[PDB]
Amino acid sequence: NLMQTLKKDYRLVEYLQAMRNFFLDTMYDFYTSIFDQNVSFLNVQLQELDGLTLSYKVPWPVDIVISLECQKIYNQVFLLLLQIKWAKYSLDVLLQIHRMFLLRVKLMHFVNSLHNYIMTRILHSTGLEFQHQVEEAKDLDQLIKIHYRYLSTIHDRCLLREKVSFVKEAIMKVLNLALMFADGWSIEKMESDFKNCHMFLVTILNKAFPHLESLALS
Amino acid sequence: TMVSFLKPVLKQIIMAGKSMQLLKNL
Amino acid sequence: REIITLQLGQCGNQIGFEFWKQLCAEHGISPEAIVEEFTDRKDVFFYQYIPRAVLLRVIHSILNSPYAKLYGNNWASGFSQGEKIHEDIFDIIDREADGSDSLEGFVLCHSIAGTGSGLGSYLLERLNDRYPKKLVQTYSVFPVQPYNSLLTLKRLTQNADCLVVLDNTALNRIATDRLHIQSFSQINQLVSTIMSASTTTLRYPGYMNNDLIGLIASLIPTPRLHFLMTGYTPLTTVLDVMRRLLQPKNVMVSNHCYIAILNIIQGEVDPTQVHKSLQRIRERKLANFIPWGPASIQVALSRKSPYLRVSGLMMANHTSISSLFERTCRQYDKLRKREDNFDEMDTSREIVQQLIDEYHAATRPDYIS
Ligand SMILES: Nc1nc2c(ncn2[C@@H]2O[C@H](COP(=O)(O)OP(=O)(O)O)[C@@H](O)[C@H]2O)c(=O)[nH]1
Repeated sequence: NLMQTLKKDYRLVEYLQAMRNFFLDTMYDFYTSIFDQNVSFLNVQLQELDGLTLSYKVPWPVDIVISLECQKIYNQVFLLLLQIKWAKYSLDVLLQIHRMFLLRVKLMHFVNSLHNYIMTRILHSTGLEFQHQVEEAKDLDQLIKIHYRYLSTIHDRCLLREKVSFVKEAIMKVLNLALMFADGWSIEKMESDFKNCHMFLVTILNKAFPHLESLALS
Repeated sequence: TMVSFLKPVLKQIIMAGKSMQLLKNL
Repeated sequence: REIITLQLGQCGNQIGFEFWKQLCAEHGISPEAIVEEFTDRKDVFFYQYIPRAVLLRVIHSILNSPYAKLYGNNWASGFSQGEKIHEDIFDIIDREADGSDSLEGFVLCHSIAGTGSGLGSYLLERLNDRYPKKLVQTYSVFPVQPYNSLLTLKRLTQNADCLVVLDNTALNRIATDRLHIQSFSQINQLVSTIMSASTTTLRYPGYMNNDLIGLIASLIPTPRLHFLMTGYTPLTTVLDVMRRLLQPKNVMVSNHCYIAILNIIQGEVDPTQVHKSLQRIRERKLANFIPWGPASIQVALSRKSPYLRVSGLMMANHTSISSLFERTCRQYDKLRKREDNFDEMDTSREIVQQLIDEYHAATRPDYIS
C-alpha cells in the first residue's frame, strides 16, 4: 500500500528520475558557459579546479530515501564527470607544423575512449538495470537497499574510492596533458612524456576488478 | 531479551509497523 | 546552438524540401507549421514554428506544395550573378544570423554538377570572410561538367570545415538493386533518410554528442583531410548492424584504409552488447586503419521518432575517396588539350593535385613529414 501511494502523491520515484537526469541536452549549455569565478553568476546560468558543490531540495516523504550523505556521492560523480567533459570539449572546440595534429589524434582519441567507457558502459548499464528494479519496489526498506546498492557500486566501477594514488592518479596526471596542450596553440618533450605515461597507464592497469578490461584495449 | 517464538517472521512485523505509521500521516 | 540550412539550384532546393518533408513528418509538426497534439528539443532546427531555411524556377514548385506555411550552365556564370546580389542575400542571412540567438553551423545542400555550383563557390569564400567562428559543413552532391566540378573542389578544399560526399552513380546503383526503378524524385528519398538520420543525436538529446562539433572533429585528423562518406544498410543485434555496414555494396561511393568510423544506432538495442561487438570487429578485423595513428571506431545510441525496427547509419573517412577525384581530374586533362585569362583554372588544378597527393601519402607508415 505504501509503495502504491508513493508512485504519485508525494511521487518519490518521479523525483528520483529527475535527480540522475539534471546531471550525468540541458547540462551541455551550462558547462560551456563556464569554459569561457562568481558564486551568484552561476545561479542565473543554471536557472537559465575541483569545486562546484551541487545540492538539491527533497520533501520529507522522500528525505528518508535520498539522505544527506547521499547527496555527496551524487556530487562526487558529477565533479569527476565534468573534468572529462572539459578535456573532451577543450580538445574539440578548436580546429613539424602539422606534427601537432598527430599529437591530437594520439590524444583526442584517448580521452574520448575513456568518456565512452564511464558514461555508456557504466553510467548507462547500471542505470538501465536500476530502473527495471525500482519499478518492482515492494517495501519501505528494500527500496533503500536497491538504491544504496546503486551508488556504492557505481562509485566502485568508476574508480574513485580506493587505489587512487595507485591507478586513479595516473588518469589524473595525464589529464593535465589535456590542459597544458590546450593552452599552447617543447613539442618533442611532450611525446616523451605522453608515450611514457600512457605506457605507464597500461603497464599499471595490466594487473586486471575484471570489468577494467573493457577499456584496457586502449 | 527476545522470544524466539515469533523470530522467524519478526522482520516482516517491524517493516510493516513502521511503514504503517508513515501512512496515517499522509 | 542552431544550424541554418541553405538550398541552392534545382538540386539543392529539391533535396532540402524532401528532407524538410520527412523531418516535419518525424517531428510532431503538421504540414501547416502548426503543432499537433498527439520530449524533443527542436529549437536548434526550428524557430517559434518556422524552419530556418534559405532557399535559392523551382520556387513555384515549392509554393504549389501544400507546405506553403513552412517558411546559363557555366560556373563563372554563377560566380558573377552572386556578386550582383551580394548584399541582397546576405541581409537575409544577417537578419537571421543576428536573428538567431547563438548560431552554431552552416549546412549546405548543393550539386556541383550548374549555377548552384557557382553560387555555392561564392558563399564559401564569403562566409569565411565575415563569420570566422562559424562551422561550415557541406552536403555536396557529385555526378563541360568537369570544369564546374573541379572549381567547386578548389573552393571546398580550404573553405568548408567539413564535407560529405554523395555521388549519384553509386546512388543510381541502389536505385535499381534494392528498389527496381530502371528517377530523380525517388533517389532523393534515400538522401533525405541519409540527412535526417545523420543529425538524430542533435534533435533528440542524449548523453554524448550534444553539438555538431562533437561528432565531426572525432573523424577529421587534419583540416586537409575533411572529406567523409556515409553508410546506411537497413533497407538483429548490434553486431549484425556494423558487419552489414562495412560491406562495400552499401557505401555511397563509387592500398587503402580508413581513418575513423562513427556509427549511429537508432533502435531499441541494449547498451550491454555494444562494447563486445567492437571486439569481434577487431578480432575478425574486417577493416584496417592508418598505420601511423591509433584509430578508433565510435558508435552512438539514439531514439527513433515516436510519431513515426532497428536501423543504423555509418559515417566514414576512407582514403579510397581519392579515386573519385582522379576520374574528373583525368577528364579535365582530357578536355584541356581537346577543347579572358584562363589562368584560374590552372590554379584550381594545382591545389586539387595537392589534396590527392596527400591521400596517397596518408595511408603510409611514414605520414609524418
Ligand atoms: N541525385 C540527384 N541529382 C540531381 C537532382 N536534381 C538535380 N540533380 C543533379 O544536378 C545537376 C544539374 O544541376 P542544375 O539544375 O543545372 O543546377 P542549377 O544550374 O543551379 O540550376 C544534374 O547533373 C543532376 O544530376 C536530384 O533530385 N537527385
